[PDB]
Amino acid sequence: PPHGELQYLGQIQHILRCGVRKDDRTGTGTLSVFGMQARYSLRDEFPLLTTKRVFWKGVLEELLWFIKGSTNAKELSSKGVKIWDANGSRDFLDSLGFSTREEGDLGPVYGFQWRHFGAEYRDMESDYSGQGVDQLQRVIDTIKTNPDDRRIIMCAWNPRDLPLMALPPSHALCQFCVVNSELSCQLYQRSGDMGLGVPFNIASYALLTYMIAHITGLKPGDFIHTLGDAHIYLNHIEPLKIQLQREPRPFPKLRILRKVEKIDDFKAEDFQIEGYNPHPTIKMEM
Amino acid sequence: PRPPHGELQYLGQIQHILRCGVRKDDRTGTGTLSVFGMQARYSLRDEFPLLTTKRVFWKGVLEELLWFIKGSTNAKELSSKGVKIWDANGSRDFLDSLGFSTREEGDLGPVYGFQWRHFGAEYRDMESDYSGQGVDQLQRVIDTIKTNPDDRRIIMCAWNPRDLPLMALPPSHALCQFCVVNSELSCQLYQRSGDMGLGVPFNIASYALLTYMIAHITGLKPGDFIHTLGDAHIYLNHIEPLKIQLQREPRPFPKLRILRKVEKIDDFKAEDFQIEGYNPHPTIKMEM
Ligand SMILES: [Cl-]
Ligand SMILES: [Cl-]
Ligand SMILES: [Cl-]
Repeated sequence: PPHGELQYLGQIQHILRCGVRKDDRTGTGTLSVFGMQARYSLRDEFPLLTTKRVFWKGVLEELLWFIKGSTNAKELSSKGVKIWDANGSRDFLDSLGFSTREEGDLGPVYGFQWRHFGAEYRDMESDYSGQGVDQLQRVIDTIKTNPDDRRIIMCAWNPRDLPLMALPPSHALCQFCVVNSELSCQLYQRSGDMGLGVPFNIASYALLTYMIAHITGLKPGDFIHTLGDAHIYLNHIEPLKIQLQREPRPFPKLRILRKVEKIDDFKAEDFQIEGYNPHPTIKMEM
Repeated sequence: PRPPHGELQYLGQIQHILRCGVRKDDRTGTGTLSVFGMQARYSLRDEFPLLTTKRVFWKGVLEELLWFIKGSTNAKELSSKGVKIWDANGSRDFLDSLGFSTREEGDLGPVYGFQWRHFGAEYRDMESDYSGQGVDQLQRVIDTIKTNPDDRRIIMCAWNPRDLPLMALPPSHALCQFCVVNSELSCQLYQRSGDMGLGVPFNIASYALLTYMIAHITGLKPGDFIHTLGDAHIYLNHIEPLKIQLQREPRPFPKLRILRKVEKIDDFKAEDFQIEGYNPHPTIKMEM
C-alpha cells in the first residue's frame, strides 16, 4: 500500500527544499510554507508515525484530558504526561500576567472550548456544568441524527478567550463528515511545528475521530490535516534529514477493548495500540 | 511533480467530484455529489483568478465585498446596488420561517459584515449603531500585518457558534488566515461547505479580492489565495451545465487594477477597481 506517512515525509521535504526563512519566537529561526493538506486513512489502521517513536501515552492521556473538560495542567501531569506543565508553571503563568491564577490553571484552552464554548471562564476549579456550548456532545448528537449535515464544526479558536489562554491554540477548528457510515475529520491547524508537534497532532485527531466514530456507531474514514503556517525549526533540520532516510513500516492498529456508551466514559485502559514498530526515538528540542 | 495552476485546479476539482463523489441528500430533494476535503492554491501574482471557462458575476463579487466592509447586515443596502444574491434570505417569508417575525425585511442577522467589523458584540438589529462595539477583526488584521508581519495568529472568524441561531444562513466560510512572506500577502480560506457549480467560482473571486484589498492597504504584493474546502458538493441539476464547462478551453486569467492609492480599507469604492483582459467563455446558467 502507499504509506500515508509519506505525505508527512513529503511535506517535510517540500519545506526543506522550498521553505522560506523567518525569525522564530526566541533566537533560533524557522523554515515556513503556508497552506498544506494531507489525507490520513483510518480504515483498519492508525496513523501513528513509524519513522520515529511517537509518544502515544501523551496522545491518549491528553485527549481524555480535553474530553474531561480539564484546564488544569496537574490533572494531566498526574498521569505521567508533562507536555503542559511548562505552560502552567508559576513563572510561565506570571510571564503572561496570570499572577492571580493558581499554578496549573491554563485558562480556557481546548477542554473548555470543546465542552463549554462561550461560557465566561473564572478559573480551573470552577463548576461549569450547563455553562457554554458543549460542542463535542452536539457534534456527537448531530452525527447520530443527521449524517448529511454540512455544519458539524467544533471551534477552539475564540478571539475573546485568546488573551486568557496560557497557550494560543494551534488547532482552530475541526469539521466532521459522514460518508456511507464512515466518519471523516478535517482539522484546520493554523500553526504546525512539523518536527515536534505535527506527528503527535495527527495521532491526536486521528484518535478523536476513532472515539467519535466508536460512540456514534460508525467507522473511521479519513483524517484530513490542513495547515496554515507549517514550520521547521532550524534545530530540527538535522534530526529530520536523518528521519527522511528511514523507511516507514506498516501503520499500527488501534484497539478499542470495550463498547463505550458515552464520550465521557472512555478510559486509557480501553485503548491498545497493536503492532506499533517504530524506528528509534528522535528528540526534537527547540 | 508539477501542481496544476490557476483554473485547472478548479476544473480538476469538478472532475474529481463528478467521477469520485458520493451521492447525498439535501433539504430540498435535489441531491448532490460530494467529496470532503480539497485544497487549491490560486496565485495572485500579476493575475486575478476570475474564472474563464464561464463568465463570473464580477460586479456582484465587488459590491458584496464593499457591502461586507461597511458592516452592513441589511440585504436591501446590497440590493439597491444592483446585486440581489442576499435578497431571498432577507425576505419576509424566509425570515418568518426562521422565527424572526419581529425583524424588518432585509435584516440578515450577524452575517459576515457584522462578524468582520463587530465580532463579539450583541446583535440587536440591522439599523443599530454598532460602532465602538465588538472586535474590528478586519482593521486588526491590517494593523497586525503592518506591525508584526511574521505573526502566526492573523485570523478573521465568521463562524461564531453563539451567533449562528440569529443568522439568516450559517456561513459557507468559516475562517480566513493571512500570512506575510517576503513582502507578499497570502490568504487561506476555510470554506466549510462549497457549492462547486454556482458558489465556488464567486467565492474564489471574492477572497482573492479581499486579499488584493488588504495587500494594497498594507503596501504588500498579493501572494496566493489558498482555497480549502470542507464539504465540496455538486448539485445534481448542475452536472450537465458543468459537463459543458469542462469541454471549454481556459484562457489566461485577467489582471485586476487598483486605480488610486487608498489609505483605509473603508475608503475603497467600486470605481477604485478595474478588471482587464477579461476574456471569459459565455455565461452558464445554474439554478439555486
Ligand atoms: Cl452566489
Ligand atoms: Cl479590456
Ligand atoms: Cl468565445
